[PDB]
Amino acid sequence: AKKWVTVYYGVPVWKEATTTLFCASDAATHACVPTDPNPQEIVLGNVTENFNMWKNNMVEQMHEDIISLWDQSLKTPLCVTLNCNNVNTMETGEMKNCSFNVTTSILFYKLDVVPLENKNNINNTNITNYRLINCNTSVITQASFEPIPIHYCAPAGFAILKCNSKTFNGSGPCTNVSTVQCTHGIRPVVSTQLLLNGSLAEEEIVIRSENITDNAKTIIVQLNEAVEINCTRPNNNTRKSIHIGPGRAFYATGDIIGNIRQAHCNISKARWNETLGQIVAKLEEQFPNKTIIFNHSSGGDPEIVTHSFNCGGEFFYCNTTPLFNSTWNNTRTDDYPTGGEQNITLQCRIKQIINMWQGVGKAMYAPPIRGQIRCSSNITGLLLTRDGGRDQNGTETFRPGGGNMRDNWRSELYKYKVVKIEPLGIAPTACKRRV
Amino acid sequence: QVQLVQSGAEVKKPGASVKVSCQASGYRFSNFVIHWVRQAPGQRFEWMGWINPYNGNKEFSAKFQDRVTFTADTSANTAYMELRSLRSADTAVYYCARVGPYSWDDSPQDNYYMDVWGKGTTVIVSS
Amino acid sequence: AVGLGAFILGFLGAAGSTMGAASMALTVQARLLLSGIVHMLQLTVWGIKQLQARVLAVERYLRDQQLLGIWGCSGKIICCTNVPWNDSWSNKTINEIWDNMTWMQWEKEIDNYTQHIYTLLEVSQIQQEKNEQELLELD
Amino acid sequence: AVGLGAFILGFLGAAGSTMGAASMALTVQARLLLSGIVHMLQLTVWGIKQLQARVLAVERYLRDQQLLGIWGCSGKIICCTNVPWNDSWSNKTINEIWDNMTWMQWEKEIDNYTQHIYTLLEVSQIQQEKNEQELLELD
Amino acid sequence: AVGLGAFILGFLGAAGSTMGAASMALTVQARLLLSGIVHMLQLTVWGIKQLQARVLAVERYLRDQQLLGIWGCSGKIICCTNVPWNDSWSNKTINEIWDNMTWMQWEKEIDNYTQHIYTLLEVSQIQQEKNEQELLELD
Ligand SMILES: *[C@@H]1O[C@H](CO)[C@@H](O[C@@H]2O[C@H](CO)[C@@H](O[C@@H]3O[C@H](CO)[C@@H](O)[C@H](O[C@H]4O[C@H](CO)[C@@H](O)[C@H](O)[C@@H]4O)[C@@H]3O)[C@H](O)[C@H]2NC(C)=O)[C@H](O)[C@H]1NC(C)=O
Ligand SMILES: *[C@@H]1O[C@H](CO)[C@@H](O[C@@H]2O[C@H](CO)[C@@H](O[C@@H]3O[C@H](CO)[C@@H](O)[C@H](O)[C@@H]3O)[C@H](O)[C@H]2NC(C)=O)[C@H](O)[C@H]1NC(C)=O
Ligand SMILES: *[C@@H]1O[C@H](CO)[C@@H](O[C@@H]2O[C@H](CO)[C@@H](O[C@@H]3O[C@H](CO)[C@@H](O)[C@H](O)[C@@H]3O)[C@H](O)[C@H]2NC(C)=O)[C@H](O)[C@H]1NC(C)=O
Ligand SMILES: *[C@@H]1O[C@H](CO)[C@@H](O[C@@H]2O[C@H](CO)[C@@H](O[C@@H]3O[C@H](CO)[C@@H](O)[C@H](O)[C@@H]3O)[C@H](O)[C@H]2NC(C)=O)[C@H](O)[C@H]1NC(C)=O
Ligand SMILES: *[C@@H]1O[C@H](CO)[C@@H](O[C@@H]2O[C@H](CO)[C@@H](O)[C@H](O)[C@H]2NC(C)=O)[C@H](O)[C@H]1NC(C)=O
Ligand SMILES: *[C@@H]1O[C@H](CO)[C@@H](O[C@@H]2O[C@H](CO)[C@@H](O)[C@H](O)[C@H]2NC(C)=O)[C@H](O)[C@H]1NC(C)=O
Ligand SMILES: *[C@@H]1O[C@H](CO)[C@@H](O[C@@H]2O[C@H](CO)[C@@H](O)[C@H](O)[C@H]2NC(C)=O)[C@H](O)[C@H]1NC(C)=O
Ligand SMILES: *[C@@H]1O[C@H](CO)[C@@H](O[C@@H]2O[C@H](CO)[C@@H](O)[C@H](O)[C@H]2NC(C)=O)[C@H](O)[C@H]1NC(C)=O
Ligand SMILES: *[C@@H]1O[C@H](CO)[C@@H](O[C@@H]2O[C@H](CO)[C@@H](O)[C@H](O)[C@H]2NC(C)=O)[C@H](O)[C@H]1NC(C)=O
Ligand SMILES: *[C@@H]1O[C@H](CO)[C@@H](O[C@@H]2O[C@H](CO)[C@@H](O)[C@H](O)[C@H]2NC(C)=O)[C@H](O)[C@H]1NC(C)=O
Ligand SMILES: *[C@@H]1O[C@H](CO)[C@@H](O[C@@H]2O[C@H](CO)[C@@H](O)[C@H](O)[C@H]2NC(C)=O)[C@H](O)[C@H]1NC(C)=O
Ligand SMILES: *[C@@H]1O[C@H](CO)[C@@H](O)[C@H](O)[C@H]1NC(C)=O
Ligand SMILES: *[C@@H]1O[C@H](CO)[C@@H](O)[C@H](O)[C@H]1NC(C)=O
Ligand SMILES: *[C@@H]1O[C@H](CO)[C@@H](O)[C@H](O)[C@H]1NC(C)=O
Ligand SMILES: *[C@@H]1O[C@H](CO)[C@@H](O)[C@H](O)[C@H]1NC(C)=O
Ligand SMILES: *[C@@H]1O[C@H](CO)[C@@H](O)[C@H](O)[C@H]1NC(C)=O
Ligand SMILES: *[C@@H]1O[C@H](CO)[C@@H](O)[C@H](O)[C@H]1NC(C)=O
Ligand SMILES: *[C@@H]1O[C@H](CO)[C@@H](O)[C@H](O)[C@H]1NC(C)=O
Ligand SMILES: *[C@@H]1O[C@H](CO)[C@@H](O)[C@H](O)[C@H]1NC(C)=O
Ligand SMILES: *[C@@H]1O[C@H](CO)[C@@H](O)[C@H](O)[C@H]1NC(C)=O
Ligand SMILES: *[C@@H]1O[C@H](CO)[C@@H](O)[C@H](O)[C@H]1NC(C)=O
Ligand SMILES: *[C@@H]1O[C@H](CO)[C@@H](O)[C@H](O)[C@H]1NC(C)=O
Ligand SMILES: *[C@@H]1O[C@H](CO)[C@@H](O)[C@H](O)[C@H]1NC(C)=O
Ligand SMILES: *[C@@H]1O[C@H](CO)[C@@H](O)[C@H](O)[C@H]1NC(C)=O
Ligand SMILES: *[C@@H]1O[C@H](CO)[C@@H](O)[C@H](O)[C@H]1NC(C)=O
Ligand SMILES: *[C@@H]1O[C@H](CO)[C@@H](O)[C@H](O)[C@H]1NC(C)=O
Ligand SMILES: *[C@@H]1O[C@H](CO)[C@@H](O)[C@H](O)[C@H]1NC(C)=O
Ligand SMILES: *[C@@H]1O[C@H](CO)[C@@H](O)[C@H](O)[C@H]1NC(C)=O
Ligand SMILES: *[C@@H]1O[C@H](CO)[C@@H](O)[C@H](O)[C@H]1NC(C)=O
Ligand SMILES: *[C@@H]1O[C@H](CO)[C@@H](O)[C@H](O)[C@H]1NC(C)=O
Repeated sequence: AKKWVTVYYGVPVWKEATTTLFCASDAATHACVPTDPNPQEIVLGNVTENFNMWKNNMVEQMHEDIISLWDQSLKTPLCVTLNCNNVNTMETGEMKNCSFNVTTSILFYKLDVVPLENKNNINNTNITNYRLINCNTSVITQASFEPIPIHYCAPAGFAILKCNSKTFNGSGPCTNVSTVQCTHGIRPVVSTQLLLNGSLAEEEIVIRSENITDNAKTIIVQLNEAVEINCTRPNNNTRKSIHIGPGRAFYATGDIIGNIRQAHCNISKARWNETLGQIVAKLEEQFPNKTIIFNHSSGGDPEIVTHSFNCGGEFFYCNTTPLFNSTWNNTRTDDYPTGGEQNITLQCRIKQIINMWQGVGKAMYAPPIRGQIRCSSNITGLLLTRDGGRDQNGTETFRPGGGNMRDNWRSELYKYKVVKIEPLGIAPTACKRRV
Repeated sequence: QVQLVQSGAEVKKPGASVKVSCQASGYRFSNFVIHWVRQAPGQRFEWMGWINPYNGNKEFSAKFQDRVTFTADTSANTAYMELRSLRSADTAVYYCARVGPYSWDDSPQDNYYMDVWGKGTTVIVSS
Repeated sequence: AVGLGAFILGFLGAAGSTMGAASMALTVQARLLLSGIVHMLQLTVWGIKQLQARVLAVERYLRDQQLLGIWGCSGKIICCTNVPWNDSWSNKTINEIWDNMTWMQWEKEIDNYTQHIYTLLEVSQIQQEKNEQELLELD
Repeated sequence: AVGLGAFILGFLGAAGSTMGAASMALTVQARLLLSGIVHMLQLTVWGIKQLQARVLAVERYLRDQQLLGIWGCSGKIICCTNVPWNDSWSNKTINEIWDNMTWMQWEKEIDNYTQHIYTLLEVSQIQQEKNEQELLELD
Repeated sequence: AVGLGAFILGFLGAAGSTMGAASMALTVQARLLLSGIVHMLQLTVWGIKQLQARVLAVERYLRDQQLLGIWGCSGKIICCTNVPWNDSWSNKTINEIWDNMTWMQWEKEIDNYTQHIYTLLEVSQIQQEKNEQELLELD
C-alpha cells in the first residue's frame, strides 16, 4: 500500500491573522454601524486553541482608533505669568483660585500651577507668581465624555474565536471555543490603578499575568463582585466665560458658595474586606510560604500615584493610600475598623490641564461643569505590580502601579483572537492519478 | 537597590550623533522622570532637559533647543539622548539622574531634585 | 454549506472531528442533499455585511478552483496526485492519521514541509503536460 | 441566465416546452451568447433582496456541482452514466419521451423510482473508483 | 482577482502587457497565492453597487464556463482544441505573436475571422462526440 500525496480543498485549518476591525454601537458616532440584531454564536466542540492575551494584536487595534476618534473631537496655549493667593475659606487646605494679567490687549485649582518669583525688589512683600503646568509642552488644545459600549466586529473573511472556559488565566489552551462575528459590550473608560465598569467573572477572583514570577509584568486582577464607589464634588462652580481671541472661548470657573468641602469618595469597607480576603487566598497559591504585603504606590508625576476618574466631565485624582494598606500574613485576616465600618474615604484632587493619552504627549483643557458633580461606578478590576527586591524574607510587596494604558483593555480582550481560514490542506492516502 | 548604569565612552568626530543611554534597574522605569546634565572639566554643572517616560512629556532647556533630542524605551527600561550637531566645546562628561518621589503636601514641581545619579560617561570630540 | 463546519469555507469537515470521521460523515450528509428529502436601519446595514462575507467566499472559491490547474487538480475538491509520499514527512501509518488526528493537529505536523511539497506538485505536473503532449506530436 | 426559464435555477429549459425542444433550443441560444452578437429607501431594501436571491442560487449551484462527485458527474450539467435503464421504469420508447412529455410530466412519471435510481448510481460509481484504481496498483 | 488586470473579468492578464509576458507572470503570481505566503447613507448605497458588479461578473463567469461545452472546453480557462490553424488567418510565426502583440492588437488582427473559427470549433466537437461514442456501441 504505497502512499500518495493528495490536495484537498475545504480543510478547517485556522491561521491567526491581523486586520482592521470595525466598531459597532447603539448610538463616537462616525464609522460605527448599529449593533447586530442577531448575534449568532456557534460552539465548535472538541477544539483546543492556544490563546495569548499578552501577544494579542487586537489591543493595539483598540489603543489605536481611540486616540484617533479622540483627536477628531479636538479640532490656544497662552502661557502667561499668573498671580494668586490662598482662597478665603474632609476640609480644603490650600486651593489657589485667582485671575491673571493681560490676555490680548490692555480657577486653576492646585495641580496646574508652578511657583516662581521675579528679580524685582518686591521680595520684602511676598508676592508669589505662578505658571501653567504645561507651559513648555508641544500643543495645548481646548474642547461631554460618556463611555458608549463599543462592539468590535470581524470583517469579511475573518472570524473571532471566543473561549468560554470559566477558568481563564491569560495564556495556555481552552476547551470550550465558540465563534462570534462581534463581541460583548466594551466600555472605553480610561482609569488607572482600578478598572471601573468592567466585566465581572463567573467563578472566584482570578489573577492573570504574562509571568507571575516576574516583577516588571502587570498583574491584572479581575473580581467577581461589583464593588461600588461614590465620588462627588460637593462644591458649586460658576462659569466665568472668559473670551480671549477673535471668537474664542475659555472657562476658568469658580465661586465662593462655601468652598470648604473637599471632593472625596466612599467605598464599602465591609465589601472591601471580602474582596481582598479572596485575592490574598489566590495570591498565596502561586506564592507559597510568603506574606502578601500591600503597599503605597511609587512617585514622580502626580497623575501616576493617584487614581484617574471621569465623573460627568471632570477628572478626579484620588490618593489611594487608605486602600489596601496592610500586611496580610494568612488568608482573610488583619482587619482594622475596631467596630467602626465608617465608609473608608479617599481624599481627591482635581485637575484642569490634562496630560492626555499616556505615551505621546499632547495636553488638553477640560471645561468645568456648572454646579455639583456626583458619580458612581463599579470597581471590577485591579492593576498591580510586584517589587523585585533582594530583601525578600517571605514578604513580596505589591503596589497599585497603573502600568501601560493598554493594560486597561487587555482585561476585556483576553477571551478572543482573530483568525483567518486557510481552506486547502494536503494529506496522504492510497489513491493514484491515472496517467 | 536603585542604580542607574550608563553606557561606555563614545569618542566621535565633530558633526556626528552621540547616543548616550541610561538603564533603570531597581525600580519601575515607567514612573519616574529622568534628567540629563552636563559637566565640563573645571566648569559647573548644566541642565540639558528631562523626559517623562510615562506620558511622553518632553522639556529641554533653551540653550539646547535644536541640538539635543530625547527618546525613551519603556519596555526596555532605558532612556536615550541623541545629539544633532557637535562641536569641540562639547567635550564634557554626561550624566543621568532620577527625580524624587511625590508627597501629598507639596507643589507638582517640588520633587524634581535628581535623587539617584548614574556612573557618568565621557565623550571626546578630537583626541 | 455542506458538512456544517460553522464557516463558509472549510466545508469538507467540522473542526474538532477527526480526519477520517469528517469524510465518512460527509458522504452520508451528501446523500440527504441530493435526494432532497427532509428595526429596519440596523437590518439593511447588516444585510449587506452578510452578503459581503458570502460573495467574498464565493470569489475565493472560484479563484482557487482554477489556481489548482498548476497541480492538475483544476476544479476539484478531493484531488489525487502521483507524488510519492516521503516517509521522512511524518510517516505515521495512514490508518492512524485519519483515525486519531484532526485537521488542526495534522497541519501542525507538516508545517515545515508544506512549502516543499507545493513545489514538487508543480514539477510533477509539468512532466505530465510534457509526456502526454509529445505522444500527440508523433502522429 | 441561459435558456430563459423565468427562474434562476432551472436554466436547462423553460417550463411548458417539451424535453426535446428545450435542448434543441438551448444549443441555438448558446451559439448567440458565445459569439457575442446582438424613491431611494424602497430601492435600497429591494436591491438587497434581489441580491440574496441570486447569491443563494449561486451557492446552491456551486454546492450541487460538487455533490455530484458521488455519481462521477462532478462539475457537469448534462452528465452521462452507465446504469442500465430498466424497462419497468416506464419504458415509453425514447423518441416519445423527448417529443411529447415536458419535465413536469416526466417527474410525475418516475416519482416512485427516483429514490431507487439514486442508490444505483452511487453503487455503480464505487465500482468505477475501484476497478480503475486496482489497475494502477499492479504497476 | 488573480493577475491584477484592473477588471473583475479579464483576469488572465493586464491590458498593456504582451500575450507572452501575461502568461509567464501569471504562473509566478499563482504560486504566491497557493502557498499562502505574504457617512453611512452614502456607504450603504455604494456597498450594494459594488456587490451588483461582483455578483454579475460571477454569474457571467459560471455561465460561460458551461457554454464552452459546445467546444469541449467545459469548465476551463486555457483550453486546447484540435482545429488546424489556417495560415491565411494572419500566420505571424507563433513566437512573434506572444512576444510582440498584446491582446488588444491581436483581436484587431483576426476581427474578420473570429465568426468563422467559432463555427469550425463546433463542427469539430460534434465529430469528437460521435467518433468516441460509436466505439462504445460496438461492445
Ligand atoms: C460607570 O457606569 C455608570 C452607569 O452608567 C456611570 O454612571 C452614570 O453617570 C452619568 C454621568 O453622570 C449619568 O448620566 C447623567 O444622568 C443624569 C440623570 O439621569 C442626567 O441629567 C445627565 O444629563 C445631564 O448631564 C450631561 C453631562 O453634563 C449633559 O450632557 C446632559 O445634556 C444633561 O445636562 C447625565 O446624563 C448616569 O445617569 C449614570 N448612570 C447611573 C446608572 O448612575 C458612571 O459614570 C460610570 N463610571 C465612569 C468612570 O465612567
Ligand atoms: C461552553 O460554552 C457555551 C457557550 O459558547 C455554553 O453554552 C451556554 O450555556 C448556558 C447555560 O449552560 C446558556 O445559558 C442559557 O441557555 C438557555 C438555552 O435556551 C437560554 O434560554 C437562557 O436564557 C440562558 O442563556 C447559554 O445560552 C449557552 N450559550 C450557547 C451559545 O449555547 C456551554 O454551557 C459551555 N459549556 C461548558 C462545559 O462550559
Ligand atoms: C511601603 O514602601 C515604603 C517606601 O516605598 C516603605 O517606607 C520606607 O521603607 C524603608 C525600608 O524599610 C525605610 O528605610 C529604612 O528606614 C530606617 C528607619 O530608621 C533606616 O534606619 C534605614 O536605614 C532605612 O533607610 C524607610 O524609612 C521607610 N519610609 C518611612 C517614611 O518610614 C514602607 O516601609 C513600605 N511599607 C511597609 C509596610 O513595609
Ligand atoms: C496619601 O495620604 C496618606 C495619608 O495622608 C499618605 O500615607 C502616609 O504615608 C506615610 C509615609 O509614606 C506613613 O507614615 C508612617 O506611618 C507609620 C505607621 O503609621 C508611622 O509609624 C511612621 O512614623 C510614619 O508616619 C503613613 O502611615 C501613611 N498614612 C496612611 C493612612 O497610610 C500618603 O503619603 C499620601 N499619598 C502621597 C502620594 O503622598
Ligand atoms: C495557564 O494555565 C495553563 C493550563 O492550566 C498552564 O499551562 C501549563 O502550565 C504548567 C505549569 O505552568 C506546565 O507544566 C504545562 O506544561 C502547561 N500546559 C500547557 C498545555 O501549556 C499555563 O502555564 C498557565 N499560565 C499562567 C500564566 O498561569
Ligand atoms: C518568568 O520569570 C522567571 C523569574 O522572574 C524566570 O526564571 C528565571 O529565568 C532566568 C533566565 O532563564 C534564569 O536565569 C533564572 O535562574 C530563572 N529564575 C529561577 C528562580 O530559576 C522565567 O524564565 C520567566 N519565564 C518567561 C517565559 O519569561
Ligand atoms: C453608593 O451610592 C449608592 C446609591 O447611589 C448606594 O446604593 C444603595 O445602597 C443601599 C444600601 O447601602 C441600598 O438599599 C440601595 O438600594 C442602593 N441604591 C440603589 C439605587 O439600589 C451605595 O450603597 C453607596 N455605597 C456606599 C459604599 O456608600
Ligand atoms: C456611607 O456612605 C453612604 C453614602 O452612600 C451613606 O448613606 C447616606 O446616609 C444618609 C443618612 O442615612 C442618607 O441621608 C443618604 O441619602 C445616604 N446616601 C445615599 C446615596 O443614599 C451612609 O450613611 C454612610 N455610612 C455611615 C455609617 O455613615
Ligand atoms: C462618605 O462617608 C462618610 C462616612 O465615613 C461621610 O462622612 C460623615 O457623613 C455624615 C452624614 O451622613 C456626617 O454626619 C459626619 O459628620 C461625616 N463624618 C466625617 C468624618 O466626614 C460622608 O458624608 C460620605 N459622603 C458621601 C458623599 O456620601
Ligand atoms: C454596578 O453594579 C450594580 C450592582 O451590581 C448594578 O446594579 C444592578 O443593575 C441591574 C440592571 O439595572 C439590576 O437588575 C440589579 O438588580 C442591580 N443590582 C442590585 C444589587 O440591585 C449596576 O447595573 C452596575 N453598573 C454597571 C454600569 O454595570
Ligand atoms: C517655556 O515657556 C516660557 C513661556 O512661559 C518661556 O519663557 C520665555 O522666555 C523668553 C526668553 O527669554 C522671554 O522673552 C519670555 O518673556 C518668557 N516668557 C515669559 C512668560 O516670561 C521659556 O523660554 C520656554 N522654554 C523654552 C525652552 O523655550
Ligand atoms: C501686567 O499687565 C500690565 C499692563 O496691563 C503691565 O503694566 C504689568 O507689567 C504686567 N505685570 C507683569 C508681572 O507682567
Ligand atoms: C449653585 O450656584 C448657582 C449659581 O451661583 C445657584 O443658582 C445654585 O442654586 C447653587 N446650587 C445650590 C445647590 O444652591
Ligand atoms: C513551606 O515551608 C514548609 C516548612 O519548611 C515546608 O514544609 C513546605 O513544603 C513549604 N511549602 C512549599 C510549597 O514548598
Ligand atoms: C488604612 O487606612 C485607614 C484610613 O486611612 C486607617 O484608618 C487605617 O489605620 C489604615 N490601616 C493600617 C493598618 O494602617
Ligand atoms: C474580614 O474577613 C475575615 C474573613 O473571615 C474575618 O475574619 C475578619 O473579621 C473580617 N474583618 C472585618 C472587619 O469584617
Ligand atoms: C466531543 O467530545 C465529547 C466527549 O468529550 C463527545 O461527547 C462529542 O460527541 C464530541 N464531539 C465531536 C463533534 O466529536
Ligand atoms: C525524503 O527525505 C530524505 C531526507 O533525508 C531525502 O534524502 C529524500 O530525497 C526524500 N525523498 C523524496 C522522494 O522526496
Ligand atoms: C487512535 O485510534 C485507534 C483506533 O483507530 C485507537 O486504537 C488508538 O488507541 C488511538 N490512539 C490513541 C493514542 O488513543
Ligand atoms: C519546524 O522546524 C523547527 C526547527 O527546524 C522547529 O523548531 C519547529 O518546531 C518546526 N515546526 C513545527 C510546527 O513543529
Ligand atoms: C404554447 O402553446 C401555444 C398554443 O396553445 C403556442 O402558440 C405557443 O407557442 C406555446 N408556447 C411554448 C413556449 O411552447
Ligand atoms: C427491473 O425491474 C424488475 C421488476 O420486475 C426487477 O426484477 C429487475 O431486477 C430490475 N432490473 C434492474 C436492472 O434494475
Ligand atoms: C411499456 O410499459 C407499459 C406500462 O407502463 C406497458 O403497458 C406496455 O405494454 C410496455 N410496452 C411494451 C412494448 O412492453
Ligand atoms: C407525440 O409526438 C409525436 C411527434 O414526435 C406525435 O406524432 C404524436 O401525435 C404525439 N402524441 C400525441 C398523443 O399527440
Ligand atoms: C406511486 O405508487 C403508489 C402506489 O404504489 C401510487 O398510488 C402513486 O400514484 C405512485 N406515484 C405516482 C406519482 O403515480
Ligand atoms: C510600460 O512601458 C514603460 C516604458 O514606456 C515601462 O517602464 C513599464 O514598465 C511598462 N509597463 C508595463 C505594465 O508593461
Ligand atoms: C484556409 O484559407 C483558404 C483561403 O484561401 C481556404 O481556401 C482554405 O480552405 C482554408 N483552410 C482551412 C482549413 O480553413
Ligand atoms: C504571412 O502572411 C502575410 C500576410 O498577412 C504575408 O504578407 C506573408 O508573406 C506571409 N508569410 C509567408 C512566409 O508566406
Ligand atoms: C518583437 O519581439 C522580438 C523579441 O522576441 C524583438 O526582437 C523584435 O524587435 C520585436 N519586434 C519589433 C517590431 O520591435
Ligand atoms: C475586415 O475586412 C474589411 C474588408 O474586407 C476591412 O475593411 C476591415 O479593415 C477588416 N477588419 C479589420 C479589423 O482589419
